[PDB]
Amino acid sequence: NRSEVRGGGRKPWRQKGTGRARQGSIRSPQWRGGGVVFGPTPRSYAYKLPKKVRRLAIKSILSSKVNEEKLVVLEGLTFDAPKTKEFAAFLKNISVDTKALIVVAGESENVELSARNLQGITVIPAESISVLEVAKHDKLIITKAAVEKVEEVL
Amino acid sequence: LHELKPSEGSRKERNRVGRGTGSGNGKTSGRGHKGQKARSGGGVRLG
Amino acid sequence: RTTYMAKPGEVERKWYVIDATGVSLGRLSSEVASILRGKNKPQFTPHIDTGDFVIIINAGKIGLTGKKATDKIYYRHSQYPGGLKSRTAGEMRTNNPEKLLELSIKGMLPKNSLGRQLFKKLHVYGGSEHEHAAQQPEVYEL
Amino acid sequence: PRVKGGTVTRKRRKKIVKLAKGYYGSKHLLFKVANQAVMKSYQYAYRDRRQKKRDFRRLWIARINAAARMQDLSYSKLMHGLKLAGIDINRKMLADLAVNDIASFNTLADSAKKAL
Amino acid sequence: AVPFRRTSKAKKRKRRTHVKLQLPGMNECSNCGEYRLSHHVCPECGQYDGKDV
Amino acid sequence: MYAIIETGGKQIKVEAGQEIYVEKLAGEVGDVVTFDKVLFVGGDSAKVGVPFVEGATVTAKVEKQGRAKKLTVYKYKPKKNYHKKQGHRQPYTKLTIDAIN
Amino acid sequence: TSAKAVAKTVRIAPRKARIVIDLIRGKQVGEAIAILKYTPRSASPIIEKVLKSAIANAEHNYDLDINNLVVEEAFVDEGPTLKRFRPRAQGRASAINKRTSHITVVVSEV
RNA sequence: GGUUCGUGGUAGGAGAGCGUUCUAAGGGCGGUGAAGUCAGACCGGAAGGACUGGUGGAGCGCUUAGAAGUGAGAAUGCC
RNA sequence: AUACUCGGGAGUCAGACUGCGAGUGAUAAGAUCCGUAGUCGAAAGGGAAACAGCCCAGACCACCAGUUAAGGUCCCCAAAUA
RNA sequence: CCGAUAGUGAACCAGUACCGUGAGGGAAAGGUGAAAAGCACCCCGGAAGGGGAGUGAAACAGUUCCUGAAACCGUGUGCCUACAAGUAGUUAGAGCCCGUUAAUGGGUGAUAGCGUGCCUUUUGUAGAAUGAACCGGCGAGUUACGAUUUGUUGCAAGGUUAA
Ligand SMILES: [Mg+2]
Ligand SMILES: [Mg+2]
Ligand SMILES: [Mg+2]
Ligand SMILES: [Mg+2]
Ligand SMILES: [Mg+2]
Ligand SMILES: [Mg+2]
Ligand SMILES: [Mg+2]
Ligand SMILES: [Mg+2]
Ligand SMILES: [Mg+2]
Ligand SMILES: [Mg+2]
Ligand SMILES: [Mg+2]
Ligand SMILES: [Mg+2]
Ligand SMILES: [Mg+2]
Ligand SMILES: [Mg+2]
Ligand SMILES: [Mg+2]
Ligand SMILES: [Mg+2]
Ligand SMILES: [Mg+2]
Ligand SMILES: [Mg+2]
Ligand SMILES: [Mg+2]
Ligand SMILES: [Mg+2]
Ligand SMILES: [Mg+2]
Ligand SMILES: [Mg+2]
Ligand SMILES: [Mg+2]
Ligand SMILES: [Mg+2]
Ligand SMILES: [Mg+2]
Ligand SMILES: [Mg+2]
Ligand SMILES: [Mg+2]
Ligand SMILES: [Mg+2]
Ligand SMILES: [Mg+2]
Ligand SMILES: [Mg+2]
Ligand SMILES: [Mg+2]
Ligand SMILES: [Mg+2]
Ligand SMILES: [Mg+2]
Ligand SMILES: [Mg+2]
Ligand SMILES: [Mg+2]
Ligand SMILES: [Zn+2]
Repeated sequence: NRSEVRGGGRKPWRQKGTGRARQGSIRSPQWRGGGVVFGPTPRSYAYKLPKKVRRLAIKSILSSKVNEEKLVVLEGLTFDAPKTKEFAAFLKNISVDTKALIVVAGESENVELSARNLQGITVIPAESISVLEVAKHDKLIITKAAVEKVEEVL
Repeated sequence: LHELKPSEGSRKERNRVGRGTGSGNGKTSGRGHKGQKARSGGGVRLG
Repeated sequence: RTTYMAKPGEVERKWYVIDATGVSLGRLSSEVASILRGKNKPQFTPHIDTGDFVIIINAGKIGLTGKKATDKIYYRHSQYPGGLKSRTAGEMRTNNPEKLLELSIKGMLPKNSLGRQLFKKLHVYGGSEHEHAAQQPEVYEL
Repeated sequence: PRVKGGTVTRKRRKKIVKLAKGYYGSKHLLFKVANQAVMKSYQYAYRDRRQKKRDFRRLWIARINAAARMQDLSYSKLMHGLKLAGIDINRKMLADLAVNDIASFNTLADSAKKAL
Repeated sequence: AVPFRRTSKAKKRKRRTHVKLQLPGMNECSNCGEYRLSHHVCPECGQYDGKDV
Repeated sequence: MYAIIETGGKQIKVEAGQEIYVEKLAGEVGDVVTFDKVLFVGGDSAKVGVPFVEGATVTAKVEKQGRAKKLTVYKYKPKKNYHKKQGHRQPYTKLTIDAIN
Repeated sequence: TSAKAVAKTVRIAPRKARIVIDLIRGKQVGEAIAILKYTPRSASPIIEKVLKSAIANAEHNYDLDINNLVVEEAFVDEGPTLKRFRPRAQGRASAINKRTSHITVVVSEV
């Protein structure tokens, strides 16, 4: 703003007599290199709806996935070693061929690593399931153990 | 996410004054003509 | 749309000869203005000139009612300071009757370029003799 | 995010200058005088769509007057005659007959005289 | 003292109708075979067209 | 032989084979339109209307149902910050006259 | 068929070049060169070199007949202006435009 | 869907919208030519929007939502 | 065919002329100050030559249709040389 | 978040140049091409600058060289213009010239009617009141935290968490 711009201090020329428009600073907003009048200021955009509405939202988005038949409930899902070829083959066996959120409980470190380099695929714990993550992905592949953990919370 | 529809009437477009006479809030921007109340930071204290 | 509009040289313009003898200066003038303008023709078009040519003869015998002969003054200003000259309608009917009728009729014509063309179609003579016999003028009654 | 004033301004002003095509000197070149000229042209055109209707009725009436006086009626008598006769032919149609089919106009002028 | 209104392009161009040069008064010499001003010496030949120098 | 008919609050002079523009009539492009209101019939037997010539009709076929060339209606009041711009396209029916009766 | 020469950014004011170029427009090159030789103006020598360049182009590049050439087109376009200042009375400086010209001459058969 | 009564307007209240930059998500266009730019007699009730051709030479629409440095002819405005 | 009540948002607190009724003034002022009605303000159109405030009358858009208002109809200039 | 008038005063030898006795004030200024392949050679010219030839996808990319709007300056010409009184148009309209996003089309405009810019400020302004030479860019109700009211949604005699 006109206060924060370098210089500006002095009145550029006397108030009366010169035949020029009266001016107060060379950094007044109508001047070429001058201060900005309002414009962006650093601020947070974050806000939370009440807890009950946030729980209803996750319940409703998950119910939508069942209705639309986008939710696939897997018995196990694990990998002996981190292998992306194996995870890609798995997705063809389930017949995904879209974006998909994978939700898993048992530590399964190899599942995160194996899916890391696939572009439409996101693997999350189950504690970490959010409305925006479910909305961002078409299919929702969930392990039985993860379903237990999601129902335990909701 | 490509078909989001916020509840009808929950959101309204804010009014922008001083953006031309067609809007009805051009020029004097709803303040009328002159006096203390037409000025930037103008207006007497509450009571 | 469809309303007829006369074209230049479409409407046959005729030559009329009118005896001024004993007719009020106005009354003669107002009728002649209408003939010049072409108001008597159904082809009348306001922007074209469909009117006739008019010869006025015996303009010296033109009527001036009341005391107009002595009291109706015609003014001219040269545009020089105090350059206002005056003539009585009477003196002008004696010496320059062609001028008297031209002034009278000029005042009753449209005040524009076409109005100035209409004035060119008016021929005024003090006496009974014109020299436009070639144009085969037809007598016109008021 | 910043919105720079790019293109919308030029596009809007150029349309107004194109509407001032044919105007004298600066009036077909410069936005400020072109914009005045275009506003004023639109105002005249609005006024003249009404005046046009008055002007054409005056033309028709003058022509009907000329053709009626050739039948020894004034316009005021003929129109009264046609009203009494019950003839509903409008001034634009009468003026058209008086120029294009004078024989037909004379027939109506007879119907007028009869009603008087 | 000062212009009350700016001068239009048309008016400026009308004023300049008479601001122009005339063609020089010249003609071809016989001895030279090239153009020269009348009543001047022709440099191409190197003297006055008529009177030899 | 020409007739004067009343159409769309106006009078028009029609001959056979003539193409006229009138105010919008009900009619598809095929449809035949009969004008019952005939003020005058011309041509070697001037039949005059008091006001409509009884049993006289003009028949026409609808050639086009269109909208005239775009007009921009713009009003303003100087010094009052009042402007009003409105587009206008007047509907019309382009008929070809078949026969005068 | 035609041959052009241009002198770009010649340090002469366009108005001063144009008042001369207007004499040679439409003339046969022989007469044109004479007119320039006997027009005592600063622009005459400059326009002569452009015209003689155009004639050389017509003879060397396009193999046209020099005795048969006419000045088809001649015009002066504004070049970039040099901005200068003259000191005036009371400390004020007044602008001086040292204007430049692009001088184009086109020659053609007939 | 009809019927009836309405539809001049400054300050000013109310409503519905156009267009600009950015984000998301869907879905597209583009070296067989993107944006910009120039031209035109096209389309919409307005803000405005297309189409075709030239120039240009690599990026850009559209849909639905979201967020704003979001629209200039005037400030003896600044460059 | 509106009133009233309760909420949200205003703008306005320089008025002008005309007619009528008063004061002030000189029974002056396009003066001044009230009352009362209208128009302008914020009202385009027609008339009054031109002419915010007078006479007539209220513009949603289009029409080369019609009927009227004030005011007009010898010519400019539409309509009676009624 | 900005994208070269923005973003730092400063994208570039900037606290430089420049101004000031001094403290101090304080700019402007980005873009050849993928690659220099940066135009051998010929021609006019003292040179500059051109025209060829060549390079290149392109040179109307030619060492400040992507794009290249407007003002402004010119050349050419279809229509008009030397008896006319002009807020420059608009409505009517011949004539002449064209031929489109094919439309009751385009350009020009003899002649006729009507017609006192825009803005601000005013009871009232064409105003002999104010502001603007023109074009371009830039240039003015914002955000934070509270209050209040309307709309929406969740839950409801409960509702809601803050750090
Ligand atoms: Mg400071
Ligand atoms: Mg000054
Ligand atoms: Mg200050
Ligand atoms: Mg700077
Ligand atoms: Mg800045
Ligand atoms: Mg709004
Ligand atoms: Mg308002
Ligand atoms: Mg304004
Ligand atoms: Mg103000
Ligand atoms: Mg006040
Ligand atoms: Mg106030
Ligand atoms: Mg000194
Ligand atoms: Mg309204
Ligand atoms: Mg109304
Ligand atoms: Mg509002
Ligand atoms: Mg962009
Ligand atoms: Mg560009
Ligand atoms: Mg802004
Ligand atoms: Mg400006
Ligand atoms: Mg008073
Ligand atoms: Mg009173
Ligand atoms: Mg007011
Ligand atoms: Mg009024
Ligand atoms: Mg009047
Ligand atoms: Mg006013
Ligand atoms: Mg009427
Ligand atoms: Mg009547
Ligand atoms: Mg009359
Ligand atoms: Mg900078
Ligand atoms: Mg740039
Ligand atoms: Mg350069
Ligand atoms: Mg002439
Ligand atoms: Mg004369
Ligand atoms: Mg000024
Ligand atoms: Mg609130
Ligand atoms: Zn010699």
